[PDB]
Amino acid sequence: HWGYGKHNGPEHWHKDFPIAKGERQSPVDIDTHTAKYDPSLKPLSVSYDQATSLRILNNGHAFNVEFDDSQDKAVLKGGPLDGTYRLIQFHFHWGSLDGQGSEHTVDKKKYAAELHLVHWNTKYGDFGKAVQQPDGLAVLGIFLKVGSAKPGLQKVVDVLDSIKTKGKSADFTNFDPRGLLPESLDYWTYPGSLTTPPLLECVTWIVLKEPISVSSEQVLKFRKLNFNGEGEPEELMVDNWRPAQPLKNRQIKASFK
Ligand SMILES: Clc1ccc(Cc2nnn[n-]2)cc1
Ligand SMILES: [Zn+2]
Repeated sequence: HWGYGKHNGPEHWHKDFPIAKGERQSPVDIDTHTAKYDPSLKPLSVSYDQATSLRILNNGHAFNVEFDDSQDKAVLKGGPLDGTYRLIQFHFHWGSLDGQGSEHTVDKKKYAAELHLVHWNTKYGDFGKAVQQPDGLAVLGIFLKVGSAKPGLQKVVDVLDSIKTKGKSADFTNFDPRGLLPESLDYWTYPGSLTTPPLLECVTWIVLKEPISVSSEQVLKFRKLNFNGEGEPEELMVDNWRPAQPLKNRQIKASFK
């Protein structure tokens, strides 16, 4: 029964999930002046040409677009990563207003939303196994700022009223996640965690420097979703973001000078 409210939100999660106060928790503030350019970071390889999207689901915390990860169809490699990481799903975190929503912050700036493209290390064979490993997942985080519409997000936006409430899903085949990327693949990387329970410390975070622009109308539609299931009182799905957590003994590395 965790969520994002006063009574079940992030400040409460440590009671059920004491790793909440662990040593490699996410998200973090990315201090752009303290992150170090790491000349040894291989270039990042996002190969999504063959991606097979399937379904879009409101799970009561976010909306998830799910992909067929039974084969190496959409993968992430290179940059900080060893081996191959297979795309399983993406989702967003967003705010009730344009000035908040992202999980990661950049010199304390909050963006309106944050996209997470979630990949698991194929050497651990399934996702469940991967989340039990320090290098189990690689999450590609991309900030959303409000400006001009993002055309490759609109198929997402346009379908949301079919999954208004928790537990609703719809067919979402033939969606190409490459349309959600910015131009540049410059990134920050650091070792961290899931930003939701169970908060496992199993993520290599890769956060793109260049945000994508989305329109106000686009993000507005995210905010019309519901945390609640159908035929319950309406709690709008907003502010599903965890605030920034202590960096502790970690370094954020930059791929760019
Ligand atoms: Cl499959 C999956 C993985 C992580 C999350 C939530 C999250 N953890 N870190 N960023 N988002 C939701 C679904
Ligand atoms: Zn997320």
